[PDB]
Amino acid sequence: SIINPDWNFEKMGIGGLDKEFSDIFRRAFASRVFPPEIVEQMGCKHVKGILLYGPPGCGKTLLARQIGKMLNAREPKVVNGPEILNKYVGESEANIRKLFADAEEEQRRLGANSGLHIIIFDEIDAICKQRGSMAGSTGVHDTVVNQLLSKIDGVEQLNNILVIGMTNRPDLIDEALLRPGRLEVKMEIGLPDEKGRLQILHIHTARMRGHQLLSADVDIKELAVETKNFSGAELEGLVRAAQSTAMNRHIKASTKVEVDMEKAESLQVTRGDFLASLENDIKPAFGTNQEDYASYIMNGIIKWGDPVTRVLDDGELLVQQTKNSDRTPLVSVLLEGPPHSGKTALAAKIAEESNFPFIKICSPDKMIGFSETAKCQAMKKIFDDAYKSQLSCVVVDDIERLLDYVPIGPRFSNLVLQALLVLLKKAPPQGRKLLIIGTTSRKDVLQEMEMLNAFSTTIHVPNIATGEQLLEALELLGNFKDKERTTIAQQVKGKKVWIGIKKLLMLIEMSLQMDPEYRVRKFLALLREEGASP
Amino acid sequence: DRTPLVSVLLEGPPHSGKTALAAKIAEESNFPFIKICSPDKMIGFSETAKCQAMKKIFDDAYKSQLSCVVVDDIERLLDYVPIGPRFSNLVLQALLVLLKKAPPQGR
Ligand SMILES: Nc1ncnc2c1ncn2[C@@H]1O[C@H](COP(=O)(O)OP(=O)(O)OP(=O)(O)O)[C@@H](O)[C@H]1O
Ligand SMILES: Nc1ncnc2c1ncn2[C@@H]1O[C@H](COP(=O)(O)OP(=O)(O)OP(=O)(O)O)[C@@H](O)[C@H]1O
Ligand SMILES: Nc1ncnc2c1ncn2[C@@H]1O[C@H](COP(=O)(O)OP(=O)(O)O)[C@@H](O)[C@H]1O
Repeated sequence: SIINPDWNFEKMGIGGLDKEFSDIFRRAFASRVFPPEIVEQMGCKHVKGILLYGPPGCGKTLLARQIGKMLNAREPKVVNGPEILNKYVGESEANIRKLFADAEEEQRRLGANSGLHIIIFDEIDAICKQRGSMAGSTGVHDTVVNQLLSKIDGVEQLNNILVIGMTNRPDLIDEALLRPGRLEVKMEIGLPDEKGRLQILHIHTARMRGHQLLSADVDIKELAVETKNFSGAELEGLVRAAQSTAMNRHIKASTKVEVDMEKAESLQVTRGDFLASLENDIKPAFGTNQEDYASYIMNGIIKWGDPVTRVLDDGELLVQQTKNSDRTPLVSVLLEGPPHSGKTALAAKIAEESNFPFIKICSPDKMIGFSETAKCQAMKKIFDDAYKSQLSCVVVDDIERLLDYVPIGPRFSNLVLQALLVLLKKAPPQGRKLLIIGTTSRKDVLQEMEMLNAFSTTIHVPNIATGEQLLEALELLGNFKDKERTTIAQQVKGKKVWIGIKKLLMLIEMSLQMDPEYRVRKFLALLREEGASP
Repeated sequence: DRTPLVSVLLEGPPHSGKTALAAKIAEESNFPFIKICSPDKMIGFSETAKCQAMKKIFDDAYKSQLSCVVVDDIERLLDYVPIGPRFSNLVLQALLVLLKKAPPQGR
């Protein structure tokens, strides 16, 4: 026995996680804490390894170092997954073998009283003959896994080893590395919560409080509630950025204003720095991105007709439905409308007003030149990442352009079709909601391919069809004069009006490119030219 | 004793609850070996991988004295789509050959 029965995990680095320690100890290392005498009387072996999986950058290695330290073991021998890889035949195996030289020597010499060695892999998935299943060529010369297995156990027995692995894609691990007698204990490290964020922020700001250099104005609870779905490293980055900005401001002010030395020595970080850097410096991967909205909602939304209100209200009802309910952890909805009816903007809007923590937009714009397998990889990655939050809402910007449709033929990529059809019907991990929004301009084709059946609801987005609607929209935009408006109203009473908002904006901009004399006539001529009759 | 291999097919209109009935009838058998092979676990695979997975499941199932193997949503496995038509031939042939193979004597 080298530790107290109740352990201790506080103000020694790791602060977020406290229950996982107790759980893992109760499950795994009960053998090494009990009076030895009965242990030798027991004839029972010790667990020969464990595996940890969780979202990247959530503080896993710290657990390994702490557990290695507390047990009174030797120095951990860190190693990197991809690093152990060579193109020369029969070379990586030597690397895998060398790691156990010290343990072998100690076991041979001291017999059954040697110390404890610990070996810490990193991205253990690097060496597996399972990644080759997916579309590609990464057979990684399976021999590696056989060598690793035959070294952990086999004809020669080692009783002085403990293997700890860290990975991010739990699925891609070969099954054989989980049978009893080998790595045989799993655990999950989920995202931190409010209390964990508070503890981590408090820990990393101890120096400033000790030296009083921090401004008294700043709190920690406010900032903690501000950060919704950050990760471990993000809090440290935020603190560093705040320090840098505060000091830059202080030095610039001192140079600009010859302040008395009293404030010059003072380097108070103040509170403005924290918020400024938070909104301008750090961009969490798992959090909301306020930036992307502007890239699609470029001109806001102006209420020009009743349908907008109906659509927004229905979106609100769907959001309410997905938030609080059971028996339906997954929901779907599809938007359809003629070309240039501004479907995308509505989707982005409704997603924004959803007010969910995790929101992401995946459009074909960031995938040009990709072969289909890459598209499957992207879809899978984004959905898998979205599965790691309590709530989530994803937006598939343009379903049609994803499939590579073209009326001639017809032609498309079947593989993407399957991937989407299967994915739209997979419940998240237990106790987690979701919301998926589509978009398209070709309803009939989707109806024909049986995919419309998978979606669970539909909404319609019509166009401008009435003259008075056009007058009201023009007035809202505010680009035409009173007598000019009268002329337009006089000439547009025919009611044969059917146009899309995007086209209307472009047409107005074009018509505003000559002298005031001829604007009305040119605009009317161009509008008359586009006499659509759906 | 003289019919070691049996088969059965469920079918109905969509949303009629077939998967649930299949799973329930499988559970109520009290056989020692059960295994469900669904399309949800092979997203984005290549057909060769699907064939290998099918072969592995059936090989493992052979070893025991009893068993009950369930294949769910045949059409999705084949990757059917009414336009065309288009689908995978390899999966179809593998499944069809498998579905009439006897295990080793007395199983
Ligand atoms: N109330 C509104 N309704 C629709 N669009 C609006 C509205 N107000 C402004 N817009 C502008 O309409 C455009 C909408 O872009 P969007 O991509 O949705 O159009 P689209 O051509 O119909 O779609 P897509 O090409 O993606 O199929 C943006 O410029 C947006 O600024
Ligand atoms: N008698 C019943 N038959 C079928 N499902 C039932 C029955 N009673 C309740 N259910 C519920 O129905 C749901 C089963 O629906 P399920 O998704 O299996 O339908 P399906 O038509 O077989 O699916 P799919 O065609 O999408 O593969 C479960 O919630 C189950 O609890
Ligand atoms: N629970 C935690 N408490 C304190 N710091 C943490 C915690 N989790 C992550 N960190 C921060 O993350 C950094 C190390 O991250 P690391 O352990 O390498 O992530 P991973 O284990 O996922 O690779 C440290 O600088 C540390 O400040």
